[PDB]
Amino acid sequence: SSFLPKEEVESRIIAQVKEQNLAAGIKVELSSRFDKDLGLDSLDKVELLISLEEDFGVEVPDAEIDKIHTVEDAVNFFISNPSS
Amino acid sequence: PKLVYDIKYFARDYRRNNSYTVRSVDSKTPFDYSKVFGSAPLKPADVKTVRIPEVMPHRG
Amino acid sequence: MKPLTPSKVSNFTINFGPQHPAAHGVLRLVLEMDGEIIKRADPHIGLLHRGTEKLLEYKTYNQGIPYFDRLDYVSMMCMEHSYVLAIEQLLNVAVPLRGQYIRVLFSEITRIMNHILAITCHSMDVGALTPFLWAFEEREKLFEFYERVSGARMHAAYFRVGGVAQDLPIGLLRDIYDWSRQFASRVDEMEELLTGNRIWKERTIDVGLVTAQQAWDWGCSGPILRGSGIDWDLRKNQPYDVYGRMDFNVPIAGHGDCYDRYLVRVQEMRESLRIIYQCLNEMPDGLYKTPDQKVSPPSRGQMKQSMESLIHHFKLFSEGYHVPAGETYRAVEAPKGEFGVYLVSRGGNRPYRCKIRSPGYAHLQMLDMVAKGAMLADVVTIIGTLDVVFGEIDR
Amino acid sequence: SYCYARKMTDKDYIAYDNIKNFGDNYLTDYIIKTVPKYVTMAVNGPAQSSVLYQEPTIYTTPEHIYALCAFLRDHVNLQYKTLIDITAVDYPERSARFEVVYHLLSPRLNNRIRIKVVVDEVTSVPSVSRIWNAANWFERETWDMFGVFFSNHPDLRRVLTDYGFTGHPLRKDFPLTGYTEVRYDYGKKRVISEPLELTQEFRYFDFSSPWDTLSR
Amino acid sequence: STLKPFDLNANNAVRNGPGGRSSIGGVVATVFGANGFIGSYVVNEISKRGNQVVCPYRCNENKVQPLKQMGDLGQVVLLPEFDIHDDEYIRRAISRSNVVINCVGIRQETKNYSYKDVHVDFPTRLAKIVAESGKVERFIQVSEMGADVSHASRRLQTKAVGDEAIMKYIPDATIIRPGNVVGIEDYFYNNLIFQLSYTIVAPVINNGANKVQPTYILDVADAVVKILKDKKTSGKTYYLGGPETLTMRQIYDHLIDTLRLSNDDTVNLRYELAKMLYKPLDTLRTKLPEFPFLGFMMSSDYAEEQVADSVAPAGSLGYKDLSISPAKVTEGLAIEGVRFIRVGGYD
Amino acid sequence: MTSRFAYVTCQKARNLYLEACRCLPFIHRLHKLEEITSLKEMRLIIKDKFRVNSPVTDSRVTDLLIFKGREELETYLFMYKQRHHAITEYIEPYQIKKLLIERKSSNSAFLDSFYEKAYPLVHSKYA
Amino acid sequence: FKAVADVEIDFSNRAVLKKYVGVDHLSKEQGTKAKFIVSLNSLLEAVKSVPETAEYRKAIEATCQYRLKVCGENNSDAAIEEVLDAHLEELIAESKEELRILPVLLESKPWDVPADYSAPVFDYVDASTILDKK
Amino acid sequence: ATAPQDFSLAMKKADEIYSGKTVKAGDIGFSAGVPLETY
Ligand SMILES: NC(=O)C1=CN([C@@H]2O[C@H](COP(=O)(O)OP(=O)(O)OC[C@H]3O[C@@H](n4cnc5c(N)ncnc54)[C@H](OP(=O)(O)O)[C@@H]3O)[C@@H](O)[C@H]2O)C=CC1
Ligand SMILES: CCCCCCCCCCCC(=O)SCCNC(=O)CCNC(=O)[C@H](O)C(C)(C)COP(=O)(O)O
Repeated sequence: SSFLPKEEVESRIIAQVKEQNLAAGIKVELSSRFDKDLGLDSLDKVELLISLEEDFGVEVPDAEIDKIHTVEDAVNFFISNPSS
Repeated sequence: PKLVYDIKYFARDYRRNNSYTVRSVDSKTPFDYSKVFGSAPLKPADVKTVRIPEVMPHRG
Repeated sequence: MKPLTPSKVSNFTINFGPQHPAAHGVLRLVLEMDGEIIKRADPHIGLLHRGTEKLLEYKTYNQGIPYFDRLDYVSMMCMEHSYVLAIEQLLNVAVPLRGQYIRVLFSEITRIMNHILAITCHSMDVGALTPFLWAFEEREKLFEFYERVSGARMHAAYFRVGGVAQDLPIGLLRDIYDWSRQFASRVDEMEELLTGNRIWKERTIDVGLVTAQQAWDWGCSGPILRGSGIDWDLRKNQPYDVYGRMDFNVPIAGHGDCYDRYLVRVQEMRESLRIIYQCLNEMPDGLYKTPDQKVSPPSRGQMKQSMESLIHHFKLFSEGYHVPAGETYRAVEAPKGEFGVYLVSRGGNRPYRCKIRSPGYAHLQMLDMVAKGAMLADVVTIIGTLDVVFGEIDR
Repeated sequence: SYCYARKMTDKDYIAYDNIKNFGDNYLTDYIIKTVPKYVTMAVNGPAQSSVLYQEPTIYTTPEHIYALCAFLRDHVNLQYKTLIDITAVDYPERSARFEVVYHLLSPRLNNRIRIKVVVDEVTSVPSVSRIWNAANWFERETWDMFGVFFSNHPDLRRVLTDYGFTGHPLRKDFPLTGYTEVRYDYGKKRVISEPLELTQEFRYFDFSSPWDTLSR
Repeated sequence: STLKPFDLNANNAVRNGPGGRSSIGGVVATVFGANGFIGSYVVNEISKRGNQVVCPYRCNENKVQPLKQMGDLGQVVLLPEFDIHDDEYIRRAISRSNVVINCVGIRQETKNYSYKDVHVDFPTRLAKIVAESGKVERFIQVSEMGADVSHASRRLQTKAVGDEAIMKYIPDATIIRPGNVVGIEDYFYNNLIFQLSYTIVAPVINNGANKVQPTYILDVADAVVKILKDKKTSGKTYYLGGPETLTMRQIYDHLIDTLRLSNDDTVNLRYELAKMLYKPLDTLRTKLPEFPFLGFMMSSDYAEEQVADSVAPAGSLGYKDLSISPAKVTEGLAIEGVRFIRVGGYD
Repeated sequence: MTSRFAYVTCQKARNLYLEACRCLPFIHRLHKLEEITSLKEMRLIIKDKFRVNSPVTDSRVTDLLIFKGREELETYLFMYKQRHHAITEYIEPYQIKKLLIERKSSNSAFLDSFYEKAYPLVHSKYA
Repeated sequence: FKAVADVEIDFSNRAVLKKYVGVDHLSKEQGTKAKFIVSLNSLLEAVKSVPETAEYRKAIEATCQYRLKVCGENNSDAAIEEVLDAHLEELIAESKEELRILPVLLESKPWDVPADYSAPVFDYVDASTILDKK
Repeated sequence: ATAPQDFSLAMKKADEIYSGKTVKAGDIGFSAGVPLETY
């Protein structure tokens, strides 16, 4: 179901994740909860999702925002969606 | 003017002589509809009117 | 299996800014229009909000009268009248008959100037400029009466708690009576030029239609009520001065359109002339302000000759009178509608809360309902009939 | 109901005797007995209509305000077709600071009634716009000046204060001069807002007398 | 952030208030050339903080109208009749002043005043008058970056001679040397725009090789404030260049880009030709009054100063010593004025 | 119509922030702010505006704060406020803060305020 | 009142009056006596939903009975207008306006109160009454 | 000390009938909308 290469989208999303003040230093990879591993706040999570909105020209449902929790979940969501 | 040589404000003091009484009203006692509609006219002849007050109160 | 029917969309969210041929003051009006027809009108006010209500709370009762003069620069006397009536009700002060007559007289005079300005500025907004200049000479004649009684042509501050500031100068009643002998002819001259004019008829008929139910629902008062068929006048239904003695007839129209309200305003001018004539003939002699010197200042010779009068003068011009704790709402039939003051007193020398009820606030709220389906040109006429003053709307 | 002009001549009367009596002395008792749940207390005092008469003031709670207003407008005997104004008064000494005041007119009864709902900063008052269309702007003004939220209002926005104003000016804790001031800057060719500075400070003159008794 | 005092003697006594318009700052300033482009912003900065500014001006009520709004009541003093040759008036102007800023300069010559008068004679006489007083504590002179004694252009040479005279008479004076100043009322971008749009051809001296360091007006005004807030700055010359160094060709290209001109209207008017076309026209200027038709650009002095690199010397004082980060003049608010004209979505 | 096979708001502020972020491009285009500021740059300011009100925990006060913030957004969205308002109140201070260079003061916080003014509670202008 | 129309019309016709003052806006129906009787009887039928021993219901019953009486002795429709101080059209609209709020009153049921309900009433005594005499 | 027996009677009675809902300390200050440095 991967519309575009898994390596490219993961590299791009982690590149945008690095841009946030924290969420860096020793652990920027997969299996990292936004609020339980990276110290991100909920508003910071929403802003990062909007930055991915700018990067990948595709919208995210708000209920999906309630569902997304991890770096894996965001890349899976963006690869799944055909507009990508 | 009868106030030149006869000065007594307490007799003519209306500002500080107002008071408020207290009552308690209950739903158990029925309202008197006889007062409201017994005095109401039933025909044009029985109509009574309240005239407009010509002047507001003045001391004179 | 029956086809559905789609509809159309409205755009052109214009901004109609402060515009000189309109009701005086600054109006910012955002209008959403489907083509040339208005679908929503949202008046933006607060451009002349000077914080009047809160300033009153920091001043004594006598120090706050000029606020009411400046709330409505067109009709000063009627605006200060409600404030002084409310303070009188809380103070339980009785006004002498001469002062009551003077208040009624000057209220009718300011009513006439208000109606002159309303009608002629409305005609100017339509585009006729001759009645406007023909009217300023009359309005000057009336401003000279103001400058005679108070020394200020506009912000007299003549009405005071318990009576009037000074007595009528000698010779004033003759001049007012002469102005009255010629006023009817001047009004007839204006009425011929306006009434019966085909362009004026076409511009004003069936514009701004209001029904009696709509007027009561939106809280309108005065000419708006009387142009729709409502026989309601505060001067008659709820008299507040020697207005009860006065003999005059309510003008009534039924359509509710702009033309009906113009006719009502002209007839109101005539009725005010009749009331002025009655006041002139029946003007009593005696005190013009209340005899009580614990609420009104003593006369200057009296303060300069008596110790008690000097004490009262000092304590009235420094501290002011203390108004007993209570609340009251007193309304007057202002030329623009019903103007009321909700005064809350806690027993001090300053008002705790002085809410001002604007007659034009409800009319501007009614603007959207009235100005539905109209054109860009109709907005000026609709605003003219409401006759809104934005210093009066924005306290 | 609606005071449609009926009598062409000799309508000199202020109103009929019975209509005056029912509203001069039976009005408060009639309201309390007819709709007891809505009313908590009633005050008869100096008249709004005139100096000589007396009109009721009813205190009700925020939950019952909509039903009380609907009853007042459409009851056959009491037809308060008009909402004169809506107002709030700030009483910082009380836990429930704000008293939202409703002023009504009955053209048929030639009478005025005053309705008060006592709330605090957090609680909200249901909007009565469906009962009287005039309420919309009055409730918007009350929200702007005092900060009282009105529930189910069609669009609750500030009216009088400047754009971007966050404080509520008529609250007794708000400074008379405010917190900010407006000036044009030459460097930045814009009109800007700055913290307040006063060339001459407001002079409060304390005139209260120890011997006065009217102050409550 | 903590407000820093104006380092003037006995300021601590007089100063009081938050530092705003209605506050009291212990600075009384005589800004010569107040109605000018540079002077108006300096007056705004000094008066904004509650200080009193004396503005001597040659009679022109409409030109000095913006200065009236700058300060509170009695803070901006406008003296009606200013003459550079009148000593008594200069003494009266600086009577109460403890800081004097000189922004008086002429871009072009006329019959009444030459470069040698305004840029040399006035600084020396004013320097003597300030020196004899003693009350004046700070002196600031504004000059160009390219001003040098060994300069072909007469304007930039006379300016350097006047600066040396000022340094001789007042040793503790500070010589502010900004680059081409960008602003709404500037003579840099406005003249370039007028050249590109209402002129038949835009002559560019050589190919635009000459390098320049333009700076924003707010940056120079803040640098003046930082000079006055530090006494250690006295006796030093500050080269207030911009953050980025650009050749004239880059600036012309970027103006063409921002304005979305159809194509390039600039032409190559190489040197040794402007030196022949404008050489008689300088003598024409010296015998005729000020005329809007021809000025500044159409002079040999402008060509001579546009064949050299007006850049800050490597070892030099600048914005970093004053702890100011200059804003870029090709982006942001600085470029809004030219941006409003056309951006290709506009008209 | 049935078979056994047939059948087998703590974050209100987050929603308000999502509304603001989604409406940001519209106010950028409406207020001609493309060149002056970027979408990311405003998204950064909006978070601080939200964070100033963090201490509150009561639901009703939170509701009032959210309603007021929605009003603040609606002013810009409906063109009640103007371009210069957006420049003055959000974009300019953020750009000033980025452009600010300051010397790390060796004096503690008390010493600096003591040198500055007698009453620290009074504000300072043009610091 | 005074008509503001220069045209001369007869106001004793009792229909030209209604056309002039705009009663037709309130209701397009003529508003005869029988319509008033029907409206009052329909209000009486409607108020049956309110419990029998409810003060509101007693009030509506008393008012409807009073107006049915006033209809009784007065055979002229204008006489009813004079006694009730209203046009027949607005008298008819009155009962419908009463009908609109019955649903809102049946949702909250204001008449339900405990048998110890007590509403304190404060009354104002004027100083003019005591000072002049007692 | 006895009683005012005036409008203050209804004032006190309105006081005792009504009450305010409890909120955490300082929460209302945020609702006020004034500068936070005021507190
Ligand atoms: N591009 C720039 O703006 C730069 C400017 N500078 C230097 O700063 C100084 C001024 O900058 P700018 O303000 O742009 O120049 P302006 O010409 O804009 O300001 C000149 C001021 O000097 C006054 N002035 C000129 N000649 C006389 C005179 N003979 N007698 C009295 N007053 C006089 C003018 O008054 P009036 O209006 O009556 O003539 C005007 O107020 C100049 O020396 C300039 O070289 C430094 C770097 C770059
Ligand atoms: C140009 C246009 C700009 C528009 C500007 C608009 C600015 C609006 C400012 C309004 C601020 C508010 O609403 S403040 C909303 C009420 N404040 C609260 O604190 C309630 C609960 N707070 C929290 O949970 C955390 O502090 C939090 C960090 C919010 C985590 O958000 P989440 O609840 O998801 O977890």
